[PDB]
Amino acid sequence: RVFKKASPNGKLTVYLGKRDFVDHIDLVDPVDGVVLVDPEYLKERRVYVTLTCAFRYGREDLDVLGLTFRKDLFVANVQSFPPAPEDKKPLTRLQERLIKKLGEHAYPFTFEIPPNLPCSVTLQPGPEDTGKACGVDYEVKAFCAENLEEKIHKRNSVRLVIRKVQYAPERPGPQPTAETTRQFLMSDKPLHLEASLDKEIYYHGEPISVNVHVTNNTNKTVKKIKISVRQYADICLFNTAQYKCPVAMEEADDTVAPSSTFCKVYTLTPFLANNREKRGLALDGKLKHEDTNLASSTLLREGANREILGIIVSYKVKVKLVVSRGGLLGDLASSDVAVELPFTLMHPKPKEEPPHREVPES
Amino acid sequence: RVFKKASPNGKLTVYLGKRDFVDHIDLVDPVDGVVLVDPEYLKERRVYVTLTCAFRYGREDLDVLGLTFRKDLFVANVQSFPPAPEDKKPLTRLQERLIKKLGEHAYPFTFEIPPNLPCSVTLQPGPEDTGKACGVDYEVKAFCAENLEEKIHKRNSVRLVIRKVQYAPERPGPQPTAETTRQFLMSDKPLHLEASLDKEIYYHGEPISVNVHVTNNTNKTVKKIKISVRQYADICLFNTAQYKCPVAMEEADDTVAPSSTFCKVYTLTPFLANNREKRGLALDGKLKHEDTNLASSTLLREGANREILGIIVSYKVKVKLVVSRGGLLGDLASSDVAVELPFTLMHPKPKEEPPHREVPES
Amino acid sequence: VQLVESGGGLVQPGGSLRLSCAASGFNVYSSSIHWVRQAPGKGLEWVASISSYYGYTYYADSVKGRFTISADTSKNTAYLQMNSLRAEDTAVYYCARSRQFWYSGLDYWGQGTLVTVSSASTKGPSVFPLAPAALGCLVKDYFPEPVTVSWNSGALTSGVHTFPAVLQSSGLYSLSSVVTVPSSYICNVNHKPSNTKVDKKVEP
Amino acid sequence: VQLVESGGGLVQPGGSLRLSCAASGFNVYSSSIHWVRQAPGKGLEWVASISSYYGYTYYADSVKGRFTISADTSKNTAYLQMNSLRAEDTAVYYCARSRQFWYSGLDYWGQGTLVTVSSASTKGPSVFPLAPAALGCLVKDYFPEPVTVSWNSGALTSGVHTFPAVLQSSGLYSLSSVVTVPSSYICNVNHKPSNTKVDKKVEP
Amino acid sequence: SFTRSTVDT
Amino acid sequence: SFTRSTVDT
Amino acid sequence: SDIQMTQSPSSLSASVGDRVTITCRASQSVSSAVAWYQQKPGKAPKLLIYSASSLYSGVPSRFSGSRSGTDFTLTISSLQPEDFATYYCQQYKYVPVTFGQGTKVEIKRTVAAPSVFIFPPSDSQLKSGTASVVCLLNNFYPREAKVQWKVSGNSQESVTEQDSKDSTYSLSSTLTLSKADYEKH
Amino acid sequence: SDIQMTQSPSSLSASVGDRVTITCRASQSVSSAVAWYQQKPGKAPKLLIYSASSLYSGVPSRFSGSRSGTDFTLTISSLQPEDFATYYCQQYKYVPVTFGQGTKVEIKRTVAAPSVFIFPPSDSQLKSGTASVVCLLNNFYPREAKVQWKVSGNSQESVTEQDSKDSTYSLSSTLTLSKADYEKH
Repeated sequence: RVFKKASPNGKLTVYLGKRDFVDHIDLVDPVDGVVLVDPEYLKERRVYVTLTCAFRYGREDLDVLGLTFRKDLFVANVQSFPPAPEDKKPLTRLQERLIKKLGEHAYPFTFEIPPNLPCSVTLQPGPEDTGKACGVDYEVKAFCAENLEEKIHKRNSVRLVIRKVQYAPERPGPQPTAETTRQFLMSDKPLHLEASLDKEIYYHGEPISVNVHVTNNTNKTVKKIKISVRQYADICLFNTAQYKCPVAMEEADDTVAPSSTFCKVYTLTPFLANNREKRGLALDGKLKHEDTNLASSTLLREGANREILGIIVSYKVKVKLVVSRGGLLGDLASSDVAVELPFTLMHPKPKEEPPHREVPES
Repeated sequence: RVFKKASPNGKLTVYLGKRDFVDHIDLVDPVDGVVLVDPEYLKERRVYVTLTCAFRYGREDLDVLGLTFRKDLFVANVQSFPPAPEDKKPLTRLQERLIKKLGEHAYPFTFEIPPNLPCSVTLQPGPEDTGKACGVDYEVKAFCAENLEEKIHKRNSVRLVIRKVQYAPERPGPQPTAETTRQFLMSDKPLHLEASLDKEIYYHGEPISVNVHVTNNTNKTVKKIKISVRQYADICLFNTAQYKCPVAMEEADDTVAPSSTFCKVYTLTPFLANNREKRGLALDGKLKHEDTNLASSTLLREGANREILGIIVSYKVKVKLVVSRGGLLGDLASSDVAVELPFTLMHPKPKEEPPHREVPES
Repeated sequence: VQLVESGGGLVQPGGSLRLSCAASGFNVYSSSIHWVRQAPGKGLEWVASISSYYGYTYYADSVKGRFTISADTSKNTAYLQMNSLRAEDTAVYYCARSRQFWYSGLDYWGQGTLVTVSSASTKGPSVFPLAPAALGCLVKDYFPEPVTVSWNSGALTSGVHTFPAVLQSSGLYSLSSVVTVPSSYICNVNHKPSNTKVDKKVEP
Repeated sequence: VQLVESGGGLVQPGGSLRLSCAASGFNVYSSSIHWVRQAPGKGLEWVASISSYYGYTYYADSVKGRFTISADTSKNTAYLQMNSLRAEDTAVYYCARSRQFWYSGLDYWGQGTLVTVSSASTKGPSVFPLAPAALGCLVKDYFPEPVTVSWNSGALTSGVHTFPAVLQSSGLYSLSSVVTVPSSYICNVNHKPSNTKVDKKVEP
Repeated sequence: SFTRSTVDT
Repeated sequence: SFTRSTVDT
Repeated sequence: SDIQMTQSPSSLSASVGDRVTITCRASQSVSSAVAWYQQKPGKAPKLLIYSASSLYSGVPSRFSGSRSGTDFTLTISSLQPEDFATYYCQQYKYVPVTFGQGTKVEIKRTVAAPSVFIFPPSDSQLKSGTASVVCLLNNFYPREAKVQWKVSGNSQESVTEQDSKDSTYSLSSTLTLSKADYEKH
Repeated sequence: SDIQMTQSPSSLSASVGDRVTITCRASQSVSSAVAWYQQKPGKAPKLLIYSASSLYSGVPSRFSGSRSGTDFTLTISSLQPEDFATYYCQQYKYVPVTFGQGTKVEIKRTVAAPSVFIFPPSDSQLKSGTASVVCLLNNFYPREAKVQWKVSGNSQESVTEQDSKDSTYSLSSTLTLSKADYEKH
C-alpha cells in the first residue's frame, strides 16, 4: 500500500511509498515518489517538487497565538513535468510500478537527503499552545507554476509531513562505568563512589538498572542517595543552547556509616505519563497531533565534532550522594558527590511494520 | 611600653615589644624579645623558646566539646640560656635596652618569620562553640627543660598569641572592569552587560560603589538585578577546599524593556552586624575572644602560583540579571547573566597606634 | 515469559471481584495489558485496556463505570476491579498483552479465569436412573460446575457419551450420561463442591 | 566633613525629644557616633554611643532606659530618642564621631544643641531702674534665655558690664547690667521670645 | 484534505 | 595569668 | 466508532489436505489493521497473523492472509490434523477493538444414520414431582438435525464434541414437564 | 567599671611664655588610653592628644603629653595667647567613657583694688512687692573674693568673663527679700 494526497482543485496528486525514512548514519534512504498531473487543464506547463527541512517554532514576544516563524535548514527542489533531460535518475522498484498503474500522465521524482542533518524531533507543547508542532519536521511539497519565484496558491499545492528516524545499532558497545573519588579536609581518607549501568543501549519502556557502590572512609555520614535520568538536548538555530530536564528521578534514604561500604541496585524507567506537564521536553517527531514517546538519542557521525543543526538529544544517568554538614565550615561548603553515566535510548529496527499513528484510535 | 608575661611558678618571664607583626610580602618584621631567667633555682640549665604556627580546629566526629586537633604548619626554636656560641645574632634597638633594665640575668631571642606563610585568620564560631578560636594563630612559647623531647610542664612555660597582619598597599591598581555578552536562541541580537567598581582597594566599613550598564537588544525583559559581595576563602590543610559566603547582598527590582538601555549606581557595604549567624565566616585573628571585623584580603606573592598553607581570603562583587522565562523551552534553560568583579579589602597602614583589643571595654 | 491471573470465582449479583494478572517476563511500561472475556459458548469480547507508558485506560461501553483497571508497576501486575456485577457478566476472563511500540495483536494470553455471577447457592446433585439398546443416567438440579460422571467405577469406558451440561431456567445445571449395551449398571456421580458421591443402578 | 545636629528646644518634664545628627563627609559603618552633653557651667558627660559595624549600643547609667540611640545608614544620620526627661537633664548636647578602626578619641564634634527641661512657660521680662559712681539696671522674672541689654540704644558701649544670667529658685532667670559714669540713662532691654522691647531711665 | 491509501496493482 | 604591661626605662 | 466484523461462514467442514478459506468483512475501512487468532476448545487463543498479511513468528507457513478493500481472507494451504479449531477475526484500528463471530473447522466424514432412542421417566420421577423425557440421537453426521416432540417450546438439548473414535455427534434433547401435564396423555 | 579622673589644679593663671602643666589622675590603671581636649567658651571641644602621647594632626607642637603610671600630664611649652581655654581629661579604656572636671587657664595680671558699690532697691520695688539689693564689685583681681551681707543664705551672685580691655573680673551678688523682712531694719 502507498499513500496518496490530492490537491483541493484535484489537478495534482502525489504518491509516497512511506512516511518514515530510516537514517543509516553514513547513508539515508532516498525519498522517491510519483506525481500525477493533467496538462490539459494545466497551463503553467511547469511542475516543481520541493523537499524542505524547517525549524518551525513559536514566538514569545508576539502575543498572537499559533503564529510561528519558519527557518529553512535544507531546501531541495526537483522539477518533474516536463521531464528534465538533465535530471535523468534511475527508477526505484516501487516507482516504476506506480507509473504503469497510473498511465502515461504520471512522472517520478527522487530526492537524496544529505547526511549531517537533524532528525524529526518535536518539543512538547504547553497546555496553552494551540498552533502547529514546534521542532524539526520535513515536508514534501508539489506544485505547478510558471516559475519558482511566482506566488504559490493554496489550491494548487500539496504537502506531506515525512520523517527521518534512527534505530538502535545491532552491536552493543562497552558497558558505561564511571567512578569518582572525593577528598575532604578533616582527614586524608577518601570517599569512593562507583556506578555502572548494565548495558549501554536501552529501549523505550525498558527498565534501567543502576549499580551503586559506595566505599566510605571519611568521618562524615551520607544522608541520601539521589538517582535521576536527565535528557540533554542541543539546539543550534542562531547560537548553541544547552538545557537539561529530568525525566525520571528516584530518591533513596540509604545511609552509609563511616568506615563502612555499601552496595545496592536501583531500577529506573523513563516514560511520558508523569512528564506531561514538563513543557519543552523533546519528543519524537509527530505528524499532526499524535502521542509520541520521549525523543530517542541521536547517533552522531563518529567524532567529526561538527555543529549539527536542529535538535540533538542525549541521555545520562546521575548518581548523587548527600553528605552530612556541620563542623568547622558549617553550611558554606558543597560536599555533595556526583557522577554521570551516559547511555543510548532508541527503538529496535522493525522487521516489516513501520511506526504507526495511534494504532488503537479513540 | 612592652608586654610581659610570667610563668605560674614565677621563675620565667618573657618580654615582647608588640603583638602584631606586619608582613611586607617580601620581608616580615622579625620577632624579637627578652627572656628573664633565674638559674639559682633552675637546675635544668637549658632554656628553649619556640615559635609555632598551628591550624587549631575543632572535630565534628568527636562529640566532646572544646577539644581540638593541633597541626603545626611552621615550628622554629631558638635556645637563649645558656648563650649559644653558634646562635650569635644582632640586637635590635628595643632588645638592648631591655637587657640593661633587667640586669645580667636576661638573655635575648630572635626569630625570622619566613615568607609564603599564612596570616592570622579566625573562623567565626557558632552559637554552640565553647572552645578556643579556630583558624591560624601564631604563638611564642618559652620554657626550660633538660632536653627538647622531655615532657613539658604547665607551671614551667609561658605562651603569648602574636599575629601576622597585612595592610593596604600605598599604590592603587587598575580599576576592575568586567563585561559580558550573552547570545540567545530566538534572535541574533546580543544582551550586553557591563560593570565596574570605582576603585580596586576598599577599606573596612567604606562603601562599595558598583556601576551597572545594561544594553538590552533581545526580545526578553530583565526582571530583577542582584548585587552581592561574596567572601572567597581557600583552606589547604590536607586537600584544597573552596567555599563562598555572601556578606552583603542587595536586590533591585529594576526592569529593562527590550531594545532599551539602563544605567544605575549601587552602593554596598560589608559589615559584621548582619553576618553574626553565618557560621564559618572568616574573620581577622583574635587574641582571646575579642570582636574583629571581616578577614582582610591576603596579598599573594605575585604570580608565583604556590600552594600557600592556612587560609587565603579574597573578595568579589557579583552582578546578576534575572531574565524572564517562557516561550519554546519554558523553565528548562538557564538564561541568567552574571559577571564578577574582584576587589581588595584591607586596612590602611597605621601611623603609630597598632591594632588594639576592644578599646572601649564593656 | 508467561501471563497468569487469579481471583475468579462465584459472586452474587451486585457484588465485587478482584482479578490480578501477574505478568512475568516483561514489564508494564513497554507492554499494554488488555482484558478479554469469553462467554460460555460465545465469541471473544474486549472489556478493558491500560497503557502505563502514556497513562491511558480504556473500557468497553457495556462495562463502563463498573469496571476499573489499574497497574502496579512495582511487581508488574494489573488489576481489574469489578463492581455491580450482573448475571450477563459470567464468562471466562483472559489476560492479554500487546507491544507498546507498537501494537501488533494480542500475542500473549493468560491461562483463563472463570467468573460466575449467580444468585443461587450450592445445591446437591440428584441422580435418577434411566431404564431401557442404550443405558443412560440423568443428573439435574445441581450447582456449581463441574460433576464427575463414570460408569462401573471407570470399568465401562466404551460407548459412553457424557454430554455437556446446560443451564436451566431455574438457575440450576443438569446433564445426561448415556452408554450403549447390546444385550446385557452403575452411574458413578461425584460432585466436588458438595463432596458427595452418589451411585445408582439402571434396570428395566 | 562636618557634624550638624538639630532638634533641641524647650520641653516640659516627662516629655520627649528627638535629636538628629546628620553626619556629612563620612559614613556610619566606619565611624562610631557618640553623644556628649554638657550642663551649663559644668563639665562634659557621656550619655550614649552606637557602633553600626558591630551593631552595639551603649548608654550611661543615668540615662539608662530613658534614652534610645539609633542610626539610619540610608542618609548617614544618628538619632537620640529621649523619654521621661527630668529637670537635671537640661544641658547642651554635642554629637561626636570616633574612628571605628580604631578608637583614637572624639576628633569631630557637632556645633552643639541646647535642650531645656522646665515646667515653667514663657514670661515677660521686668525692667527696674537702679538709682545711684556707677549706673545699673536689673531685669528679672523672665523666661527663656536670652535677652538683649543695651545702653542708650548702643551709644554707650564704654564701661558697660553685662553679667551672665542666673537661675532663681522659682524657675525664672534674672540678670543685671551696670555701667560707670563719673559725673553725669536708657536701659534698652529686648526679649526675642516675647518680642518686647522695654526701655527704662535711671535717675537718683 | 486527508492522506488516503491505495495499492499499486 | 594575664599579660601585663611595663616600660623600658 | 464501533465496527461490526461479519465473519463467514459460521462453520465449515473439510478433509485433510483441503484448501480452506475464511472471509472477514468490516463495516468500515480499517486500513490493514486486522489480526487472526486460533483457539482450540478449552485453551487460550493463539495469534496467527497481524497486519492482515504478516505471519507471526513460530506459526507454520501454511497459514496465510490477504486483503482486498474491506474483505480480509485467512487461507490454509494444507489442512493439517492440528489445524482443526476455531478462528476469530480482529481489528485494532479504532477503540473499541472488535472481534469476529468465529468459525469452527471440523473433520469431514460420510453421512451417518441417526439412531433415535426414547427414554421414558423412571419410577423415581413419581416421588420427585418433576417429569422429564429425553430423546437420544447417537452417531449422526453432520451436526444439524431435526427433532420433533410429541406425546411447544421449553425444550433443552446438548451436543457433544466430535469423538475421535467415531467422528460423529450425539444429540439429547430433553423436555421437562409438570406432573399434571405429564399425566394428561 | 567606673573610673573617677581627678584633674588638678581646678584652675590656674599664667603669663604669656610660661610653662603650664596639668595633672590628670585615674582611680584605676587605664594603660595609655587617655585623650585631651580644649574647649573655648561657647565652642565645641577640640581634640589635642590621643593615647596620652600622640599629638593630633593640625595641633601646634607646643602641646605635649606624658604618662607615668596612672598620672597623665598635659604640658604647654610656650603659653601662646590663643591657648587660654578650658582643658578636659578623658579615658576610653572602659565603658562608660569618663571625662575630667576641667581646668580653666586665664591671663595673669597684677592685683586690682575691688571697688564696692551698694545699690538700694528703687521706688518701683515698692509697688512690685519684691525687695532685692545687689552689691557691685568692679575691676578686681583675682576672681576669688569675699562678700558679707548685712542690713543668712538665699543669696545669688554672677561673675562676668575677663574683659580684654582691663583683664579684670566683676562681682554682683544680689539678695532678694520679702517686703515684711526688708522693712524690718
